[PDB]
Amino acid sequence: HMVLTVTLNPALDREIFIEDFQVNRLYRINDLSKTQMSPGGKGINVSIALSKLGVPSVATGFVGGYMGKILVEELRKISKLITTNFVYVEGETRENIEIIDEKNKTITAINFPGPDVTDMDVNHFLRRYKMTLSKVDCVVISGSIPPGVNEGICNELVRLARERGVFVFVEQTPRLLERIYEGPEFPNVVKPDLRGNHASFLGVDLKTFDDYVKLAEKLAEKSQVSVVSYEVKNDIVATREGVWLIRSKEEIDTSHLLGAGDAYVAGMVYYFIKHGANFLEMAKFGFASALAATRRKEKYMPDLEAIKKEYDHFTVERVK
Amino acid sequence: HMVLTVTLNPALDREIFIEDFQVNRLYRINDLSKTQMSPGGKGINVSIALSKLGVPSVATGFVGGYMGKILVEELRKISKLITTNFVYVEGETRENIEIIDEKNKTITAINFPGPDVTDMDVNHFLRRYKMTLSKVDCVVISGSIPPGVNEGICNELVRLARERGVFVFVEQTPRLLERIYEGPEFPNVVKPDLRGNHASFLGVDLKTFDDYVKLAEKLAEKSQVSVVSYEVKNDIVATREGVWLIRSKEEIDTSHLLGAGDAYVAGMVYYFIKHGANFLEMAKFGFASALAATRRKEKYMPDLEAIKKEYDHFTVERVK
Ligand SMILES: [Mg+2]
Ligand SMILES: [Mg+2]
Repeated sequence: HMVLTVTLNPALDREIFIEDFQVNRLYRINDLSKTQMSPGGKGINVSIALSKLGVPSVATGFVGGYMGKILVEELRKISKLITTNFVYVEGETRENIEIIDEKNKTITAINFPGPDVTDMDVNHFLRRYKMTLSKVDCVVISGSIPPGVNEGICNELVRLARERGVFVFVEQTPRLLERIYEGPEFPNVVKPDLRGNHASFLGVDLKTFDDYVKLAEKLAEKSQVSVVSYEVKNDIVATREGVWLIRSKEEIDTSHLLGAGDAYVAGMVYYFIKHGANFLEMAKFGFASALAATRRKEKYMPDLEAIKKEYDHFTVERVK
Repeated sequence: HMVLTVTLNPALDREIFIEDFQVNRLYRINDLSKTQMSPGGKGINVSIALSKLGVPSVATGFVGGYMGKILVEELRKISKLITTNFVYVEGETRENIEIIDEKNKTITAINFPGPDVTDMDVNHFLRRYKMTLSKVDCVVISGSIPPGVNEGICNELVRLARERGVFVFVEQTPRLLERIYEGPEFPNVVKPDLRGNHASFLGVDLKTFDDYVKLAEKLAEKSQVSVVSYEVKNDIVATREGVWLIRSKEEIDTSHLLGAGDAYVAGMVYYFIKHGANFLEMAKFGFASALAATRRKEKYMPDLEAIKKEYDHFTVERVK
C-alpha cells in the first residue's frame, strides 16, 4: 500500500517559541533551543505524518539550491518510509518563520515566496508524476503553488490521477480550488484551506452556518467527500448521503495549530489505506488526528496512540 | 598592518523589512528587496567594515553545520581582504532574526544562543589564536561567547595578545568584561556593550550621567581609552588625560541601528592603523562611522566617503 504526496512549494519551517512576544524588543533564546529547521509544506508534512503511523509515501514537488539540499537531507533522516522524488530547480526553497506564543495564544508568521519555476521544470515534474501514479494507491495534492507555475496545473494533476483510477485528496485555497472544479475530473476528497479567507467561493459568500453547509454541499456534488472548516474548531462533512458536523468538545489552543491541518489529511489517508472508503469515519479519524496535533506547540504529527485518545474529545451531529 | 577579529559566536543575520509589523498576523514577503541575509557577529561585521575601508583582516571564531557553510562562503564573497580561520564545530552557527519596521521605528530582534562548543574545540581555537598573533599588529575581540565556553576565555585572549605587544580592542557585555578586568592584562581600547543591561558593573549602578562617567574613568585606569554609551546617541570617552562627551547633533533612527556599534569599532581600528593612537580622534572617527551606519535601514558598514560626511553632525564637549 503506497501514497504519493505533491508539494509544489515546500518550505523549511523555522519555529521559534517566545512567550509574551511583542514588537520592538530583543529576545535572547535560551541556550538549549538551537538554530533548527524542519522540512515543511503541506504534502511533505502529510508524508511525515504518514510515516509516524507506519505508512510509506513518495514525496514529490520542486526543491532547489542549498535550502533545498537541507530539506531533502532532513526529510530522509525522519523515516525510511518516505522516499523523496523531487524535481530540482534553480533557486532556493523558501524558509518560513513561525513565531509561536503559547501564553498569549498568537502565531506570527513570515512566509517567503519560493523559487521561480520554469516550463522545463514543470515538464519534468509531469513526466515523473505520471510514472509514480502507476505505483501508488492514492495521491495528496495540497498547498500553495510556486511563482512561475500555471494555476491550472493542479487541475492537470487531478485529471491525470483520476483518469488513471487513483483516489485523490486535495487541500487548497478557494482561488486554486475554483480552478480544479472547472476541469473534467475532480478530487475524491476535498478539504478547503479557509485560513484567513475573505474571498467568496463557488458563488457562495460565507457569513452564516447555512452558507458553509451549502458550500460543503456544492463540493460534495463533484467530489465524494468535502470537509469544510467552521468556527476554527469544527468541520462540516458532506457526502452524497448527507451532511455531518464534527465539533471539538473544548476550545483548542490556537497557538498549537501549525500543521494540524496536515495531520488531518494524513489521518484521512491512513484510514482510507487501513480501512477503505468509509468517508465519515475517515473525516473523524482525521479530526481526532488534528486534535492530537493541537496538544503540542510544535508542528507535531501525532502517532496512533495520540490520535485514538482524542476520540472522546469530539462529537458528531447529523445536519442533513 | 593587519587586523585579527575574533567572533566566538558568529551569526547569519536575517533582516526582514515589514511596515506596520504587528504580532499575530501572517506576512508574505513578495518583494525580494524586503529581506536581506548576511554574515554577522560583531567581529565579523568589523572585518566587513574594515574591508570597505581597504584594511585587510583575518576573521576567527567557531562556525558549524549548514549555517556555518553559508557564513564562510558568503563572507569570502564580500572581499579578498578578509581571510577566514575558523574552527569548525559540530552544531549549527546561529541564525538571528531582525524585523525592522521603518514606519513605526521598531526593531524586533530574536537572538539565538549558538552551538555548544566542547573543550577540545576551545583548545584548537586557542592554539590557532596564538599562531595568528605574531602575524598581526592589533586584535578585536567582540560579542558573545557560545554555550559551553568558559567566560574566562576572554581574559586569556587579551592576555595572550597583550603579552605579545599586540594592541587590543574589546567590545563585550559587562559580565564578560568583569572577567577580563580581573586578569593581569587589559584591553587598550574598551567599548562596553550596555544593551539590555540591568546589573551593576565594576561597582557602578548605571542610573545617572555621573555613573557612566565613573565607569568610563575606572576602565580608563587600566585601559588607555574607554568608550561608554549614554542615552543611545552619545559616548563618553575617557583617557588618562581626561573625559569627553560626543553627542549626535540630531535624533538618530533607532530602527536603523543594527550593526552600528561594529562600524564604531571598525572606524577606530582604521584610525589607529592609518593615523596612530590619538584616542579622542579615534573615538570621534568611530562615532562618525556609527552615525553613517544608521543612515540605512539595512546593516550597512560605511565607506570612507559616507563616514567623512558625518563629521558635521556631532559635537564634542569636555567633561573633565
Ligand atoms: Mg502543534
Ligand atoms: Mg543600518
